[PDB]
Amino acid sequence: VNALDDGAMEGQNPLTLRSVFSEGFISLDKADITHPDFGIVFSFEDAEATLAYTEA
Amino acid sequence: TFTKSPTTTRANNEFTRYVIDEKVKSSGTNTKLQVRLDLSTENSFLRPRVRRLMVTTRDE
Amino acid sequence: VNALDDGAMEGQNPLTLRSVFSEGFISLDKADITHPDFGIVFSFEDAEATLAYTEAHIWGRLISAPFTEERTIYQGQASETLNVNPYNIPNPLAQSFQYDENRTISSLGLYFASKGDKQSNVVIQIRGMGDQGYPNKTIYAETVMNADDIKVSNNASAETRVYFDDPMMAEGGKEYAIVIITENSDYTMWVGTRTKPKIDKPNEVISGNPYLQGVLFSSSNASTWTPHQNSDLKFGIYTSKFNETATIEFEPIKLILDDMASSTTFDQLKWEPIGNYQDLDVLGLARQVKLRATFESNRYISPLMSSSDLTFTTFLTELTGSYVGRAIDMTEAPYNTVRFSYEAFLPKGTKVVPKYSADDGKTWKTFTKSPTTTRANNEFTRYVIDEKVKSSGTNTKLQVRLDLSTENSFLRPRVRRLMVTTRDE
Amino acid sequence: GTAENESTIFNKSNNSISLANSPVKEIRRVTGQVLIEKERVTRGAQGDGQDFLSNNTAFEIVKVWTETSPGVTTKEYKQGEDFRLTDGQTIDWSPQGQEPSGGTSYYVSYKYNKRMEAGKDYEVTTQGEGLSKKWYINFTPSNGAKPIDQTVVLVDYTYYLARKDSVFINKYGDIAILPGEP
Amino acid sequence: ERTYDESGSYKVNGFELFSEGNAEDDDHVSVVVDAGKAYVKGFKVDKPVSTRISVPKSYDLGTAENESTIFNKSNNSISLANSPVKEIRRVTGQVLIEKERVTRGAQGDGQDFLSNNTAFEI
Amino acid sequence: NIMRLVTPPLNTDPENLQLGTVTVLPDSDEAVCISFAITRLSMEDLQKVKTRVDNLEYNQA
Repeated sequence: VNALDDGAMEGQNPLTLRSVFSEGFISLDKADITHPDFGIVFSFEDAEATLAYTEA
Repeated sequence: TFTKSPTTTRANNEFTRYVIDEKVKSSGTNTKLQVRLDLSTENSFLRPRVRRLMVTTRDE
Repeated sequence: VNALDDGAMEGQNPLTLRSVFSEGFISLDKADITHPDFGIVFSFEDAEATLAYTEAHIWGRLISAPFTEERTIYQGQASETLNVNPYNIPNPLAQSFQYDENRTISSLGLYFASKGDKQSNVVIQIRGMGDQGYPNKTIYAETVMNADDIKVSNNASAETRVYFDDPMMAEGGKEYAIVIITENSDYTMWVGTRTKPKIDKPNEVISGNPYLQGVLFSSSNASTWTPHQNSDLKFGIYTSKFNETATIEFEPIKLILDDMASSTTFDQLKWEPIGNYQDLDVLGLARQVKLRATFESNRYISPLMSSSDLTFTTFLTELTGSYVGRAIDMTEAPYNTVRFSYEAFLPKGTKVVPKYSADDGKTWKTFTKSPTTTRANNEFTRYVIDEKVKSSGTNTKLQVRLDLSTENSFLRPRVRRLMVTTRDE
Repeated sequence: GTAENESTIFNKSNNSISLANSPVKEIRRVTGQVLIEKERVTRGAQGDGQDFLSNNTAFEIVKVWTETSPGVTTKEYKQGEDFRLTDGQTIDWSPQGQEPSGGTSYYVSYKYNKRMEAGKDYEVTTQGEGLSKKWYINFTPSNGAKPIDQTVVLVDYTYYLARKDSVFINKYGDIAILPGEP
Repeated sequence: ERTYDESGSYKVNGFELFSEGNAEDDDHVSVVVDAGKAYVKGFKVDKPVSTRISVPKSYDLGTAENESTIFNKSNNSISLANSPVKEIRRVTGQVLIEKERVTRGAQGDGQDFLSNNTAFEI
Repeated sequence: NIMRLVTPPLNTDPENLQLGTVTVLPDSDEAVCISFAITRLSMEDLQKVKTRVDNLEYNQA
């Protein structure tokens, strides 16, 4: 729970909590935005993620 | 993909809490983790939402 | 201990730590301020909580004062008048300051050029200074000053004195801003501006900056502040140093022989008339007994009580009030043992009764064990209770409470660093 | 004989109310509409959830509001968009509108039918004697809960029944009695 | 004694509960307890095969009285709070009678009885 | 008691080991069965607990 509110992660060789991963949906540090399947959008005010509209 | 069905607890009028607790590996231990959620719709108006994602692992 | 420093909580369905609850007294999020018994006031500069004065006969003169004031900062140069609300006059302001050491601020000095009608009032506030050198929304002190209290003058000579119910503890090396707010568009204040002639001495001009370590600010909503680098207010901050004891004397005074025995039965060190009571009296069945009261002074004496003219009822008021924290849902973590830890400063004639509930405040229980004491500092002392609250079974709800009460107005308790943890044993 | 649902309008001018049948044995139940004012209620952790009133017979919500000091209304919630009455038991916050934060206490005012307790809410007395004797429900105690004004009060109670018998004599000279219907 | 004083009672394995609903009696629900091993009071309890047990059905009744609801002309349906309802003991409600024919008694300044004895307003 | 307020019986007899609880719905064949049996912890399990404590301490640092 405490890790859910951190929303920060170092770029090169980050120190990470052992056996924990939590996403508060407040920062792009935890997210792997460059992954091919990454397609959600963030709503930082609600701390929520969802899908945006796309054509075709 | 997890084989167990999630136990459900209601959070508010909209959101519902889904929790899975499964022994992913019968023998031995994993040493790498990457977490994922696949989101989908079948029309342009009604879309899902997620929040407060927490994953933890244990050696049992 | 880590949760003590969080000071944030969500309104709708908050994620709460299981079997943990702590209150750093830094934000209203953890407190049930709407509770009927909630009557405590926070002091965010010290991270402490205390009781504010509530009024609910003869006069009395505070002879031996409980502290002596000294004017450490004073910007005396003035040149011009600035409206307190420039950006809304038909057809707030602030001034930053800092100290190099830990000082106990007791009162403020301001200068007003003009004021409104009898009914108008001005709100005076001390707010903190954020990392980027601007005032923040946190408020450490607040008071309301009526029109009659605001003195005025055409040569910046009249000094109105502002007193707060709780003293402002200014930490060394930290900036703080005075903030002045009023809804009335007929309030003005003297300001000193560089290169402008002095009001009383037009031959002279303000050569250097008026106050170098401060800046004058202005705002149209008390949120976005426009600095005025070359200008500062004409103001004066007083700091206080408390002394060993303080004494009150009451004007001289149901038949005197019964009365004096009846009175001196009640006026004692342990009833709500706290402190070393004395008197002298006159013979021949004369009516004029004269009372005295002496008590031990400390750093947390209210300046506003010291400055105000006392009465036998405003003094000897027994203040009461309670902290009540938001109900915690321990369904997923049942417990039957509770460890209750809190630091409390208890002057003579004060009490701090811990309490808990396992039914959303329907019923309030009390611990049977006596707390083990560990001295924190010269004032505060750490009280810890570890008790198996339920002999068999497990509770599923938690709500923390602290009950504060005083014998008189001047001496009040203070609590800080409240930590409560539960277990299943 | 059993008398049920014996109805009489309660008047705030006159607390006493009379019972029709004279030889009363015991009053089974006295019920009347009562107004609770300023009932403290704690908000439940679940958002858009249900909070149970102290009395499960409630039928109307008057006012829901919060206070930080006595007599100062911080906010008044509007019924039908912020909350509704559900099952006459709970303040349901399923409507879209605003609601208090989870864990916070708020006040509630509501009307319910209270089952009056003998010697607490009312006291029973009598005036006459014999057949002309009457029984009254006074609602005398000050702290006792009184019915709302110009509302119906229902009283269930039992009473004794008279019997009339016939005397007979047969040819053998045996006097006997046949009991009649009570 | 040693076992209990060291570790107390504890389960080793098994003894899972399963509901089957076997119709041995309409007033009972069958439950199966799976085979398993445990140490109770320091004495081993090894069961090779599951054991069947039956619980009696719950028929105890809770009474709801004076359950109030404002009637509305627009919507005639009114709901009952408790779900598993068995029977409705009584339903009562204010009713207006219009144009009831009454015969004047022989006695002057007397009393004429109404058809219903629960009246409250004329 | 009503399903919202029903609870299992409270017992403190040392001679019995609790295996679980069986809830029966009001007037129905259906029943919910849950196992709450106290189970042992071997030395391997306690060593795993010790390791989890070490990881917790490390995450705290």
